[PDB]
Amino acid sequence: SRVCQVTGKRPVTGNNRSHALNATKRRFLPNLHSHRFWVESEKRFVTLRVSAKGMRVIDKKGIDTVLAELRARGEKY
Amino acid sequence: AVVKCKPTSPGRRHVVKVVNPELHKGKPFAPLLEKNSKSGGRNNNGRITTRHIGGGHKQAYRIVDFKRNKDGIPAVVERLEYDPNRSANIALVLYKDGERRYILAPKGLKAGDQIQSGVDAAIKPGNTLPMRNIPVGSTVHNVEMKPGKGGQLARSAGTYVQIVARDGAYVTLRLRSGEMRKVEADCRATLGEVGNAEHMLRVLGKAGAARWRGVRPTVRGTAMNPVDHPHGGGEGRNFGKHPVTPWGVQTKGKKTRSNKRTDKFIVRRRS
Amino acid sequence: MRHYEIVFMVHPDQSEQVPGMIERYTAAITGAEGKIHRLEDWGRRQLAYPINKLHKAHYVLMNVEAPQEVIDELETTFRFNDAVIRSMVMRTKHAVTEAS
Amino acid sequence: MQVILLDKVANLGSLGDQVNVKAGYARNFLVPQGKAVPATKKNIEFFEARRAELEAKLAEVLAAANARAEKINALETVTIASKAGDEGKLFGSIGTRDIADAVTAAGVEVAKSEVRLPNGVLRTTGEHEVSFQVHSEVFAKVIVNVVAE
RNA sequence: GUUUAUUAAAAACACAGCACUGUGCAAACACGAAAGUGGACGUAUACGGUGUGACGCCUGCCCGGUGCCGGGAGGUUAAU
Repeated sequence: SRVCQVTGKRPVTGNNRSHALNATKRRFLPNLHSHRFWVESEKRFVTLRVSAKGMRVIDKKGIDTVLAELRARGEKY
Repeated sequence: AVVKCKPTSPGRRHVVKVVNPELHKGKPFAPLLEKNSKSGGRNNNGRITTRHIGGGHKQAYRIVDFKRNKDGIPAVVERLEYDPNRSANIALVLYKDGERRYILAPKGLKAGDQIQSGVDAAIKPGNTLPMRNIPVGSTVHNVEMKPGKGGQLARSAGTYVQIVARDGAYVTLRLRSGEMRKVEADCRATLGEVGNAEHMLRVLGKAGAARWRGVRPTVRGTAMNPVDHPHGGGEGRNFGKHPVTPWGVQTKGKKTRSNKRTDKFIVRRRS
Repeated sequence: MRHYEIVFMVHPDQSEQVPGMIERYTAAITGAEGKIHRLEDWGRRQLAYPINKLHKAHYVLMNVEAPQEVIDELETTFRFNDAVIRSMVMRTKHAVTEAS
Repeated sequence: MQVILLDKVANLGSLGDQVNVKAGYARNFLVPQGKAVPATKKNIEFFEARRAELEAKLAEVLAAANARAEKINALETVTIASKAGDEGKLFGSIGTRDIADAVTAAGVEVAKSEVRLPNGVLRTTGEHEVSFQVHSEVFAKVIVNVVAE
């Protein structure tokens, strides 16, 4: 499904309020992208479907810390 | 030839049969046949998607060799067979090494003609070669889209593509409908026009030729209901609307060509 | 056999490859069992009008007695080649000699 | 970005600059090719004494070793004698694979990815100039002689 | 030939034929939040939609309104 691997983002539900305040249920979807990371601790390619906010988090942190968090949460990498 | 039948009964008057006397009357080569299960226009979900098809006579799939992966090997055309899933005839060809394959039969082909394949192929029709040894301005068919794909364009009865321009590694082709487009020069093509050019001349005579082929009768929009079609209704042959599809999309002029990926390849649109 | 007066033009950097084409064409002539009469290479000179640009093309006359099957094959080797531009084959008229 | 650089980038890299670049140039080009390391409070300490003092001169002598790898083949010519067509019109166009195999079998042992062809796939039979990317500044002048057979 | 099984078998529906329109293949269109399928293991002598309904004679005028297509000079134009 559309679950981010790092940040754990999932689609939620909201209202599509128009000018006449007509409540219509729609779905908020995250900006998920499947990017291929070069890992130096593993020296290989890791394909992750993550959000771009998660990409900024990985840009801040180290990639080994992110793989350690995925190992602690039991996710496959 | 093209023989018009005599009106021996109501139904045989408009039957115009395209009878090719050079076709082989017998069973085809059995290891090149596989099963072709009918679908009736239904997807994996079981609902109908492509309407107005279904029924008709059974057929088996013939494995026709598209890529022509053999290079530098002479080929002697054994016989000609009728492929029920196509509009033109196919050719059973015995190669030099003893491998029998189905290919697309061109126009100038009879039993006993010799063809070949590869980059050392000649300009004689029936040979399959890439688009960098062909003289610019001739007639080719079985046009590949990508190098190694097998061939997507110019494969129905009578359909041919004329080479117009050669811009480096690009080949600018004029298609049958008149749409100028560029392809890769490394793609392969088979020289000549595709045979059975009289196949358009069959007018099928009766409803039964539509029924046993797989063409189901089509219901007009005026004969339907307003819940069934956007048209219809009224107290006696009332149309009063604009021509649309049954799913609300406008027809009789609407450009739905929108992919934005192969627009670089297209040079001039269809006119 | 009939006398055939072949005239063809060649592009210059491919006119550097003319004598090999002459050897191939006279091998076809030897296969035709006819004798060659005019090996006079007219040469690279100026054109009168733009014929498929980079001017000053290469004129070659052949003028050989040949049958019809060999001249049909040798015309198909002409029309299916990017090297040979404007070849032509003419009548017999008791084939001819020097002072072109 | 606070990304410290390692390789001599031909625009802004001068072995130790902190020039601000976009994230797409660092994450997709600099990091997976080993060109630069993102510096956030610890890689600065890694580059301060362990990398700029020893490993920069190691990268310089590896560039000199690449120059020597260019200087392996003193002949700097390849005579291809493959099968050709009749009076020109070569049979098969030679890509980077056969050129790389001919240089590797006798001469420079550089890989296929550094081989560049300025004149296309070399359909014309004759003398051709082929340059190699053994170094970002010093280039090769290999004279390939395609010979018709 | 088919149709309102259980008041309407018909001039109704449908029909081969004819015309318009879209589509150069990962095609259009359709089912499906999506994957994936049908179309099609077909590909412009093919497929889908529309209008009419063998055959002979044919199909005249109008782009004012609406629908479709093209061109972006100019006016207006949200989100940032």
